[PDB]
Parts: sequence; C-alpha cells; structure tokens
Amino acid sequence: MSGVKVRREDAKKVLELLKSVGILDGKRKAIRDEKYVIFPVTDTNIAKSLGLEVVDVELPMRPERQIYKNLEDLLPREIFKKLGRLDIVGDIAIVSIPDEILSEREVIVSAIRKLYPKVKVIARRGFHSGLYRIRELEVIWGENRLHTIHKENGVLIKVDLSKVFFNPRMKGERYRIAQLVNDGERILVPFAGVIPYPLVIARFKNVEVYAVEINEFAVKLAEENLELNRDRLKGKIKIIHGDVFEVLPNLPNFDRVVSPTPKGVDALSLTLSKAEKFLHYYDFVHESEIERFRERVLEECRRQGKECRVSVRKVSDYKPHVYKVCADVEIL
RNA sequence: GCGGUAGCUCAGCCUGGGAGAGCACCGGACUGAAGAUCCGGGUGUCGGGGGUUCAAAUCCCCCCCGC
Ligand SMILES: Nc1ncnc2c1ncn2[C@@H]1O[C@H](CSCC[C@H](N)C(=O)O)[C@@H](O)[C@H]1O
Repeated sequence: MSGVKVRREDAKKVLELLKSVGILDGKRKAIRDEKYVIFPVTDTNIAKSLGLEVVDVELPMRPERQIYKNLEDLLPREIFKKLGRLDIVGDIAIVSIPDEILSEREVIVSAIRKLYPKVKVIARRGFHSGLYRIRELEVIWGENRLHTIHKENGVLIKVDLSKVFFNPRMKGERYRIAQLVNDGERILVPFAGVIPYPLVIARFKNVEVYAVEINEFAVKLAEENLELNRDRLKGKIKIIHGDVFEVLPNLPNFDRVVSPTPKGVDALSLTLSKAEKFLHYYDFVHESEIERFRERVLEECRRQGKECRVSVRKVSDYKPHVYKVCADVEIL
C-alpha cells in the first residue's frame, strides 16, 4: 500500500515503465490532481531503484468486479486442491465437489457466484450412467431445476440435464466437424441428443442433416431447439425419434456420417455402411490400443468393399490412459 | 432502444491508467469405475475510423454488422 508521484506530462511514460517492470498495483486505483498523478505500486524498493519519487498515501480500492480473480484466488488452498473443474451451461453451474469437503461447499457456492453472478443454479457433479448417458446431478444451491438454454457457436440449445446428455466442451469438436462439412452434402447424425451437432453443422453451412435419437425427452428438446434456431441456421435439420440400430437400415445413404457413439456401443459397421464419402466415428480407446483401433476400422472398411484412408485422433481424456477418439474415414 | 472484448460463452465500461474468467485449443503426466483428474502455455485490431486527454476497451462523434 504505497504510491508514485509523477508530473502529469510524464504520467503515461511512468505508467508503462511500471507496467514494463511489473510493480503497478492493479488492486488499487490511481489518484490525480492538476499538478501530479500518483500510481499505486507493489514494491517501493524497485520504485526508488528506478529513481522515482515514492509516496505513502491512501489510494482507493477498486470495485471487485474490476479485479481479475480466478476460482483458485477466492478459495482456501486445501479445498481448491480438492476441487473440481467448473463448467457453466446456461443458468446452471456444474462442478465436481468432492465428498470430503462439502461443508465448504457453501463457501464454494459463494466463490462461484462471486465469479459468475448471472448463474442461478449450482449443482454437484457425478458420472454418466444408464443408456441415455444422463449424468448424475444434484443441486447444492439455487433454483431447484436442471433445465436451461445454453449458447454455443452461435446456436441456442435447450437442455434439461436431468433427462438428457449434453457436454459443453464438445463445442470444440463440433465446430471442427462443422468446418470439415461442405455445403450441399446430406449428413446423418445418429445418437443426436438435443441435436447440438446438427444445430452447429447447419449453423455454419447449408446442408441437410438427419438426426436419430432414442430418448423421447431429448427429441422433445431437439424440437424446441430447432424452433429456437429456425431463423439462425443456414441448413435444414430433420429429427427422427427411434433406435439407431432399427432406424438406420431403412434410411438412404449420406455424404457424411458423424457418429458420437455412446460408451460401450459398437455402431462402426452400421454407420460406415450408411456413408459413401466421410465417416467420423467416435469411440473410447486406451492409448496403447489406438493403433489397433485403426486396424479394426480398416478391417471393417475392407469388409464392406470400401477403399478408405483412416486417421484416428484423440478428442478428449475419458479416464486415465483412455481417450475419446475419432476415426476420420475418407471413402474413395 | 440495445448488443459487438480470446476459438465458444461472458465479466470489466457508470466514475479513464494491470487484456481478464470458465471452457475450448496446444504440449506433457496419470492402470480396474471415471464423457474424468493433474502440470505447463494466452492464442487479443476490445468491430472500424475520428475527437477530448499526459493516457481511451472505458467518455463523445461518425461508419459497419445483427435483435
Ligand atoms: N439405440 C439408440 N438409438 C438412438 N439414440 C441412442 C441409442 N442409444 C443411446 N442413444 C442416445 O445417444 C446419445 C449419446 S450422447 C449424445 C451425443 C450428442 N450428439 C451430443 O453431442 O450431445 C444419448 O442421448 C442417448 O440417449
């Protein structure tokens, strides 16, 4: 808590000098008069070593909204070590609050609302289980609801996280798939959920996309999502309520197939059977098996009489040494 | 009348002086369950131009783009 006195004509030069060495105090705020300007500094010793006049005065603390804080900043060391990455989906804030530390859950709550004020629901995070891949979520703060509208890559996505699968992070993958698509192709997305992949693909390109999903409430909020985005999309989307393994054999074929396969499911043969130009097949593979995974894909390609180039890439960390991966199959 | 800030979603603007958050993305680590977790990295024309000022993301004017 101390300051720098500089002539107003030199105020800017001193300012960026202090930035250059790095002793300007961002927590406080600078006072000025017609004669001089005072800048708060972190260390006076290097201020005088640079040869500046150093003064001790009370400078106003800045509003907290203007102080750069992270989630580690506002939490004791121990329970931050225990946490617990934060993910925000619309109005819901989802975090993994470990079981040892739930008393500081309430302290945790404050931090999140100090970090994100516009969020109305804070929920504790479990795992994905069952066959709709719904994740275990319980609300530790706020409005007792698990549904909200979420913005991603320019689209609106209605999600009730207690009845459907949705992961915000896959936004990255979605944009990238959206970029591989070319205008005019017909695309099939099995296991489409609340159609985030359709909505993003059609958001950035003029295509027709078929979406197949089995969860009836997921098709409900896919409907509502398409209504929500009707004036936003360049392409067209059609939603099919059904089982992929029953629905797909009766559909026509598609330029590109994007299969976010559910954990444990083998849809490689079917989805590849419905593709002529591109298949993007997601799977869960341990690192040391990744190359074998590729051979499996190549095997299936030649079982269908297709000539393909196959490249598999890591998409995300699923569990220790296991990655969510995608096989890009280019059919010739 | 509002809104345009990192790749996405957004704080910061009232009342001028640190380019920030979460996630994405890149690199690395981690044996049973895990759509995880750990460590490192900011990748920016604050839509653009002008004005006031020692100094503009912030205040004023004009232009562009979407409700
Ligand atoms: N046999 C089947 N037919 C159609 N959909 C299925 C299915 N088995 C599971 N699903 C659905 O496929 C989804 C897998 S997770 C959803 C992924 C979605 N594309 C997204 O990125 O959000 C789940 O919603 C699940 O309900």
